[PDB]
Amino acid sequence: VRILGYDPLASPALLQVQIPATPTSLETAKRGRREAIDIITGKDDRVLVIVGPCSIHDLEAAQEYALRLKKLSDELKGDLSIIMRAYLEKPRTTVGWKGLINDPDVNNTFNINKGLQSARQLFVNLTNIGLPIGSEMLDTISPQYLADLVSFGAIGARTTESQLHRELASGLSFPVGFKNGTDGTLNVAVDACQAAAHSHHFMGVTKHGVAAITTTKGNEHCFVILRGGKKGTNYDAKSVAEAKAQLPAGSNGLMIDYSHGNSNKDFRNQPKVNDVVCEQIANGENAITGVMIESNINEGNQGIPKAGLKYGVSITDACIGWETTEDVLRKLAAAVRQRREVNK
Amino acid sequence: VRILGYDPLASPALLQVQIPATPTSLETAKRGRREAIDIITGKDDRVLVIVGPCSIHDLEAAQEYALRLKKLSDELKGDLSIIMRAYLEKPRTTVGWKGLINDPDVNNTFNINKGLQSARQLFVNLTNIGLPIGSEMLDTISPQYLADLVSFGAIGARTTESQLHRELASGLSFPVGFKNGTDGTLNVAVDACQAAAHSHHFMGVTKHGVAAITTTKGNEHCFVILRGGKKGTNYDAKSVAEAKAQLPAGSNGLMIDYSHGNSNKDFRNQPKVNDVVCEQIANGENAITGVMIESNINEGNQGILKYGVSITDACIGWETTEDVLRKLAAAVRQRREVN
Ligand SMILES: O=P(O)(O)OC[C@@H](O)CO
Ligand SMILES: O=P(O)(O)OC[C@@H](O)CO
Ligand SMILES: [Co+2]
Ligand SMILES: [Co+2]
Repeated sequence: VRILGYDPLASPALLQVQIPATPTSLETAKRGRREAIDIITGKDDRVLVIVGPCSIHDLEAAQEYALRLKKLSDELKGDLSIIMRAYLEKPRTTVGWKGLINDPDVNNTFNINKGLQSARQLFVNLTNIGLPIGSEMLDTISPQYLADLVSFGAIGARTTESQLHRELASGLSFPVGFKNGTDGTLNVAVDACQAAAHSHHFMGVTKHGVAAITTTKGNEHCFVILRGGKKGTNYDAKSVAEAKAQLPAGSNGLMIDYSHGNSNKDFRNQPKVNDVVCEQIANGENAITGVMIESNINEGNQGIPKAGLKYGVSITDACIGWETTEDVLRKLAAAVRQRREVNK
Repeated sequence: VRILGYDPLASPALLQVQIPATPTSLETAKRGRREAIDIITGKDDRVLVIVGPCSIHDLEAAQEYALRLKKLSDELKGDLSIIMRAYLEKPRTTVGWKGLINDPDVNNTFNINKGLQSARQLFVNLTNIGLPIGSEMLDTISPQYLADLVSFGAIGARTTESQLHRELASGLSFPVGFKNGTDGTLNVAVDACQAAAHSHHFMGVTKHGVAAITTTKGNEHCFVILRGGKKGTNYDAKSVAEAKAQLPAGSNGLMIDYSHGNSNKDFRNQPKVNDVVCEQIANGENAITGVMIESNINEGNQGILKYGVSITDACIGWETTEDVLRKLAAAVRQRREVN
């Protein structure tokens, strides 16, 4: 009585034939995974940076952003391994635009087949210039359409406790970051990393678009992302110490989100978080192996009236602009270099 | 590289033909929905009770429990509308047995086809004696297999914030209770009820076992369940007053879980919670429309087997359950007098 209807959906395999990855896309996605693994598992003393828009709504603006980020990445590659945020799926507090896949026209038409086409085309476009990408793995079905192109997955604060998302992460072929809970505590993310490291058996959709029983291997490349919350921000040295004390043997390095709960309702705080994180890194904190930054061409955000949208400005959370981003990243690279001196 | 394999899965439509609902089963499911709706929406002054095991691992023990509960339901039907907890899916803190569907043999062999068969057979067995059932809607695919038999769905504390579960709830044909978060606060459950009331568009598995785009209508029959948590228990008058203050216009009545966070790691506290809830109801609290109780044939729990004892959270036993529900029925009668 509460299903209005079902509409046909192209299978993952069909979409993959229709929008093939280039060899460059595939190598880029592989390289991103390898570099991320090496950092979170302590093989490499560079910092892993997941940086880019809160959400993608415009392929052309995403491409411009990507070209700037790739240029900066080439310059800072001795110190930072950069993966672009290319987030397709947005968890809402209640309701709102859910992202490019769910409603690519941003006008409540919900053309999900077009959204999947736009998402896969975007992912090919970005990786094809040699820039690895990451996204929040919110939907448990959409990864089948896109995972060959992805180097990093986030499980959001609102889904870190969800057994379905822990199951999902246990079968993804790339590193996964679990955000702490929206209440600001990290136990649920530590628990999620534990759970996702195990094999799981569950029903899921295959590349052929049919439901089957999935058996996963477990994902040893899960790590905690500190993103603040109701209890307060958690990017500081005492919070980091508290996090380290909770991590089991075998744990990977920590990532600090400069945005969301750690920015206290304000994009202008992201450079302030960067300063505190840089201080810790430069003074020899080796457990901070990653950061996350919400960054766009231009700063701030805007409401949704698509033809009436301002260019290069977020339609979800407010972001720092490009110029601020470059400053933040250069400062972070300097801190990485200083950490090496302390470690020598 | 992290998918070891895929194994074939019977479709929902196939399972529904293989294990058909009886006419009694379908009428029972429909009745349970109607009665739950009337209570949570304030049409009926009875209290809705979701009562039964933490989890089902044993179909025979579940049937014996059900026959007892059905007899008690008949006794107390002027005051209580009873739906049995027939929970098939268990959200774990980290890892552990996930329930009857995931691993019916309880031996890490994960025969999900057998689990779905056992689950649907169980659900037909229970509803066929005239006892409506409810379950936690953890898996987003399994409801296709079972929803025709279900009168109530819970979204657990660990998934109330999940947009996938809000989407699911928005398309379920029965009332849905969203537990408060594990931190003990209600905001996320209020938000979830708002979200689930809207129409959603999302990818989902159909009765034919294939993925398609689903459009839902929205579910106006979602309500909050108070189940305690880190910030403390939330079954007392202050907690209920605070809850009522955050409920928007158009909200449904509250349900109080006696167990989980509200029992403070101890099944023996469920009757104590009952006393505090009864006091409120009896003195005129009309916003409490539901309770949830973890109950089995025998009390306690056991590690992973003794008949009628839970292999997950500890439950009150049958005799205690009779006492608790008779006292609750008395409180409902007393509230009628106040009103
Ligand atoms: O739904 P909102 O507006 O609270 O936004 C949630 C975002 O921060 C994450 O998608
Ligand atoms: O995983 P556990 O042992 O903490 O048990 C969780 C239960 O209370 C809910 O399934
Ligand atoms: Co954001
Ligand atoms: Co329980």
